[PDB]
Amino acid sequence: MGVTCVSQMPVAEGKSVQQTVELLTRKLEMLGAEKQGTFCVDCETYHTKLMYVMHNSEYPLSCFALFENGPCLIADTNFDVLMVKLKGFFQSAKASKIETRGTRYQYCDFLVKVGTVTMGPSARGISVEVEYGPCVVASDCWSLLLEFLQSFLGSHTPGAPAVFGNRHDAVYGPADTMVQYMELFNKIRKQQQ
Amino acid sequence: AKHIFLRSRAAATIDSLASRIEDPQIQAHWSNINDVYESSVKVLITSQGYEQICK
Amino acid sequence: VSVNLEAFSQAISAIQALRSSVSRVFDCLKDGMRNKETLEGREKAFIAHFQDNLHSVNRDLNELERLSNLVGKLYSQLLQAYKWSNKLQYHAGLASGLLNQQSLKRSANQMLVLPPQYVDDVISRIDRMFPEMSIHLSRPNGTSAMLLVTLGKVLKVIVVMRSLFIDRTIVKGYNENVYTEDGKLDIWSKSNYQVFQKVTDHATTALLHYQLPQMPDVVVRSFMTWLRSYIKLFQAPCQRCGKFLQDGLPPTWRDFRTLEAFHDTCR
Ligand SMILES: [Zn+2]
Repeated sequence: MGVTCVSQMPVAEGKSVQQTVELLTRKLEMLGAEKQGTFCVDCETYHTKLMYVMHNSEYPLSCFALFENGPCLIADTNFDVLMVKLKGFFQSAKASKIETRGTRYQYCDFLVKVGTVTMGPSARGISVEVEYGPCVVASDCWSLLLEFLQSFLGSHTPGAPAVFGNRHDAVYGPADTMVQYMELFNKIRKQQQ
Repeated sequence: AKHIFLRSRAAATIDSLASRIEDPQIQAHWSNINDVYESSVKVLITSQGYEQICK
Repeated sequence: VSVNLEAFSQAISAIQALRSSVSRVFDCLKDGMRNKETLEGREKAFIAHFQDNLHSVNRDLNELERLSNLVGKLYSQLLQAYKWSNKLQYHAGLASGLLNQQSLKRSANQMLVLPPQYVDDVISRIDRMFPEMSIHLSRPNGTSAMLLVTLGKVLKVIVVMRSLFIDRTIVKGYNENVYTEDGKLDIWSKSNYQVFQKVTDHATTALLHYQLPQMPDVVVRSFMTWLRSYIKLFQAPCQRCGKFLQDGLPPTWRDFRTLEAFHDTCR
């Protein structure tokens, strides 16, 4: 929907995973941003062809079903009912609970989803996500998001997202941000630790 | 009821303005098309002789 | 082509300036001396002017070749009746004058009906260019025309007229139902966005700014020309404060007669 930037920043030699998260939240409170609640993105893989059957708490009705690289079905509940019936064409492939859990913040129609990355129970990362509401068209407001990133991150300021290479002049889609989230999951699942 | 009463109260204020103050001139005009809750009205307090300059 | 025919002007002036300047170099050194009281005010000025005129010749020579680099490259009786029509175009500009729009109006106090097809002919004149925007004229309620305008992939605007004059204008984004559930155009609502509600006030101030007592066509044309600058929104930083966000707000306010994005604090 709105243009989103997704990245990781590590512990960065300060205490623990959540210490830098609390530093970012107290920086945002110095700016003075109000909250809108929490958020969590959960993933789960399937295979016979890797099926990413995956969910987000921002849109719980949106059940994302992706290939490894093909089309994405942002489908409803009855698709999840149909998905159970195969069980031989597409095996369960359990133990894929790579999730991002955190809170959302608002500052004058600006939204931030900030939290930590866990492999189920054990947290081994920090997810950083910035976004803006009325960003309809993509690749036209990246100066705004870059300014917002350098405003309060300081170190570990990211840039040039992977879906920005998917250049098109239409409306930015939630699939782009979602793609960014699964690329984030691919970035974090390699190190484990 | 609150919309009607608030329009009546605004009318009372502008009638107090008209009766109390006739010095420059008073003009009140209303939109011919209106909503159930919100309205849009035009209030003009402009001098007696040279209104076409002070725009 | 005229780019070379006007770039040749600097060189054809520069060579004659070279001739004049070398003539000055000759005769000023040939003039002898003008002491003007003290000698130190002359003999120290001797080397000053001798450097001055020689360096003027040198800089004229030097700026000759940068102009030379950029440049590139019945018999005569009926030719006379050709260019007079072309100078009649200048004759059209002879009686123009710079007085233009500005007048010396006093108070207008002493001591109508037009068809909607005329409004359609008005709206057909300016919709023919700017293909990135669209106009959809409709009158589902009376003879008054309210119009749907889409702006590329950015904005959806409802523009209500009445009595051939301006009634109202409300702007929203690109991913909202500007119609109602019945399908008619929405009349009374809100844009549900802080920036959009903030700039609707600027639109209301702008419609009361363009004031023509007889000629509302140029009023609405200047209005839509002003609106055309708003397809650059969220893409151009502010002209005085550098950054986009002033208290989180990008520059939006285009000044009257000088269209550039500002804020209320940024004026
Ligand atoms: Zn500014």
